[PDB]
Amino acid sequence: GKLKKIQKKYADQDETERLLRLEALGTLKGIEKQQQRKKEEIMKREVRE
Amino acid sequence: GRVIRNQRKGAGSIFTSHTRLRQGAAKLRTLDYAERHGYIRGIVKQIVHDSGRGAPLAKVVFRDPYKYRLREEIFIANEGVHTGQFIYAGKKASLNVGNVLPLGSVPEGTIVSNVEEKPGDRGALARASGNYVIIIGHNPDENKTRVRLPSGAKKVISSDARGVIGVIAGGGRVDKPLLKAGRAFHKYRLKRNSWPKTRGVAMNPVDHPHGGGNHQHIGKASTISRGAVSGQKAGLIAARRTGLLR
Amino acid sequence: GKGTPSFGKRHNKSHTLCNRCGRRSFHVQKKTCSSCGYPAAKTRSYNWGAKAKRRHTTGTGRMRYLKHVSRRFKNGFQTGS
RNA sequence: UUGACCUCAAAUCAGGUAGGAGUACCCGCUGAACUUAAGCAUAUCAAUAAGCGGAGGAAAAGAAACCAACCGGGAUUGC
RNA sequence: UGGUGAACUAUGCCUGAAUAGGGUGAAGCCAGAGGAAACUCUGGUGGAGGCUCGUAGCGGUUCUGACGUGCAAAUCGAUCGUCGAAUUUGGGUAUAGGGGCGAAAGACUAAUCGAACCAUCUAGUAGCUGGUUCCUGCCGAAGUUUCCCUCAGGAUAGCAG
RNA sequence: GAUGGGGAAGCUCCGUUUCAAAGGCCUGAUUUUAUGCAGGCCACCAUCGAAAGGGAAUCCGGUUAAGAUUCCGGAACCUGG
RNA sequence: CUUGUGACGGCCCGUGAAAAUCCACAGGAAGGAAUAGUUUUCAUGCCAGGUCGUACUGAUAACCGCAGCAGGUCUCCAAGG
RNA sequence: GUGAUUUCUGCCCAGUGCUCUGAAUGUCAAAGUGAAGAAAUUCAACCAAGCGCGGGUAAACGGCGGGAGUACUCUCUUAAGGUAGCCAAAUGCCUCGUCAUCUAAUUAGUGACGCGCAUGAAUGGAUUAACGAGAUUCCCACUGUCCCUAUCUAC
RNA sequence: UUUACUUAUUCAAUGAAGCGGAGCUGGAAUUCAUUUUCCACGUUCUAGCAUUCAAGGUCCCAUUCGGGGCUGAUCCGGGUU
RNA sequence: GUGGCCUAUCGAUCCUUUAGUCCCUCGGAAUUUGAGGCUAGAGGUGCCAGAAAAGUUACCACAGGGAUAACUGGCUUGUGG
Ligand SMILES: [Mg+2]
Ligand SMILES: [Mg+2]
Ligand SMILES: [Zn+2]
Repeated sequence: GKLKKIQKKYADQDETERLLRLEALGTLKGIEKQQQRKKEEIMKREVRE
Repeated sequence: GRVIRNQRKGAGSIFTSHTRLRQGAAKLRTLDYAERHGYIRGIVKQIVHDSGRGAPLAKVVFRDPYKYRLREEIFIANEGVHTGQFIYAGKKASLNVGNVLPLGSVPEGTIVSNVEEKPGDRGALARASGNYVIIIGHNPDENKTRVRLPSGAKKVISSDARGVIGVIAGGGRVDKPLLKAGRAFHKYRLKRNSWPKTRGVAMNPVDHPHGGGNHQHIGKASTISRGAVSGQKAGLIAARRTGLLR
Repeated sequence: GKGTPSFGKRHNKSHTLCNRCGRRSFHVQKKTCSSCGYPAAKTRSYNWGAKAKRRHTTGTGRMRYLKHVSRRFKNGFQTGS
């Protein structure tokens, strides 16, 4: 479902535009937060040890 | 409830555009044989004012290559075009302001206007006063050109589409304050019936979603879904964000 | 002043005489008669307007040809003298 | 070049035919709600009223892709 | 359910028409003066403005005046707002009823609008109000039990013929 | 607002130059002659819509109970042939 | 004073109809004279101009407001102090 | 949506909306697939969008609290605790708030004050020349509004 | 899931005019034998002008008043693009 | 001894489901699934003899009511005097 949408509206786009758009939307921040959580899980195990 | 005003606008009873004093559709010359194998020379006879349009128009006269007669096209005047100027339209036309070169034959950084979307619709992009299209890049294999539009968008259109070199005349118009409801009246009097505008929050609830209440307030959120139906789409339709950014 | 002063502004007919019925029911701007239907081919009649059908039906006029059809039938549509 | 065939046209071509009215009864389409349910939504009113198309002195149906389960009947219609 | 209305009025379009006399005195320009220069000052000219006083016109603030079985189903008198434009208006034309049009009052849409008018369905339904037409004779009550979206009504038992 | 078309069970709806084989114009030629055949030209593409818009051309004098730039007398103008 | 007009000036993010109709120019098709023509955008001369409306009021009595209603209803002309 | 100019528009994305090109089995229709059955059928797996999970967004709807110490600090709670301004204001119940002024006397007016029932920032906040048949207070002039009535004209 | 193909279907333009392939003629081109290719393939100081199946060349006709064919203006496929 | 020492401690039709009879029917004749019946329970209506159910109206409407409020009058006089 995601693929169809990307092809439909974002085919005529450049990476610089994509990054700018994603930041304005705030989608990028969310991805970062998920990654941070994953690091946190590893960190917790280390602290316990 | 009643049928709301923007719902009523689509019937086109009193909401049609006032087109009595307009001088014709401002289109490019049709892409017959001369414009795609060579060029053709016409003459600017007069630059005139178009009712309901911020930009002036140019009346360019060409000769019909197949019959002894004269053709008169209405171009949108570029800033710098004068009366008596020779206008060159075609594939082999030289790169000067007012010429009607196709987009495949202009280099990087060229500023054009009255750009066709597909080759042959005789002008679609950058037609209002002061607007222009910049050529951002070429692609010879799978022959396309990237262009920057007046909205800041980047389109990838065919390299056989045509465009008039330069910017549309009459720019800087909206920098002057209107100062007067009479001036806004005379502005929209030759466009269409859209002014004055009553705030839907100042209506009765039969007339608008925003109407009613013992205080003038909207009630629910003013951001409206794209999947909403007619009579509901009153407000900010499909807003990704709201508010004044700093 | 929606009453007596507004009744003084009335001097432009909305309806004029119709060609099929002579009724003064022919709308000038719609170009249609509101009683019979002209310019339409069929004649305007409705089953809720049964009294209007009685007003405009067959037999309310001269029957310039239909008066003699029963008599010609009774004689058997004879010819000669 | 000439002559066919097929398909498609044009004629104030020769001769015809359709429309509209009436509409009680008839053959179809479309199609409500008031009402009743002591409220009301399925239901009912009603496969009705209004609207539309089409006939005749009648129309329609009609000589079984029927009814039956009996010792079987035998087109349709009506009481 | 099916029809009829924009002759009033709301709005857009097309084509026409109408609007004394004053007050203020905007740009532009001319002359003189000053200054070292930037430029400033003085006197004229000019005649701008959804400017202003005020007729015709358009409207309708107050007297809560007159009238209030009126001249009139909205008028009369004085006092008023505005008066070169977002002005006023004729004719043509477009939009039709859960629809129109609205500088937005639920306003206007033919004295009808918080859903016009006409005809039909329709003799719509009403536990609710009113009425219900001659005489005499004989007998003669109940407002209580139980159940009910029952509490202005019914059923059932009782009382009566 | 017809037509060509396309919707709609249908009353009818859309559209007005559209996915149409959409017509008429002058010279003449022929002088069995009628108007075909010699030709050649042209592609708008129904029609309705203003008694205030556009628009060929008339004035004076007199005259009636009641008509007049309309009648009478005089003097003009335009269009078609 | 009313009205017509000319040359200008100011204003606009307003720059303020269309068609019928008429004329001219470019072009050089074709037709053309010498005992004769060619021209009717010069002058004079001839004939015809069909159909419908045409009176009156236009408002404190001819229109609309149940009426001979102090209401409403578009416009032209405009003497002296 | 707000409503000239000037000057500003604070904090909050937890809720309700709106919006993502994120990540992907939780919810999970019809068709299709598999198994059982003699078949009707039953049972599972798979399973689009949207929900659900994760972000953004307040000139989107809106919201802007308590307990201690000495305006300031600490603590609890919460998404964040009313910022700049303004006020008995057309918004203040108590209330005819308190002080000053205006008057002989003022529930009226104005200027201040602010624990403000229940002020507050495009729900726009504050200010503001000119304008107003808008609402309110005071002063001069003026008068039959009144003390306190009288007279005249027309109909 | 990606990706061809075009004739169904869809969009657009034009009074369905210059589509595609091949060939000339020039330029670059390096040819490793003879041409592999690729670009072109009548118009740019100037508010004039560009039309009569086109002049010329050539071949017929029956010369005369002229008329016709080819070329000028390269072939092939009828897919309007 | 046919529940609780006695006086309270609870629920129709339709539908679903369970137990029993393994009985009756599926109507052209049979077998087997499936379905429908008979007898006795359960799933529940607390508004408890048992509708499936949010507001607002200062724009409001209709049928009624002095069976019924918001004055005065009347009875009473707690309270007030
Ligand atoms: Mg408007
Ligand atoms: Mg509201
Ligand atoms: Zn008629």
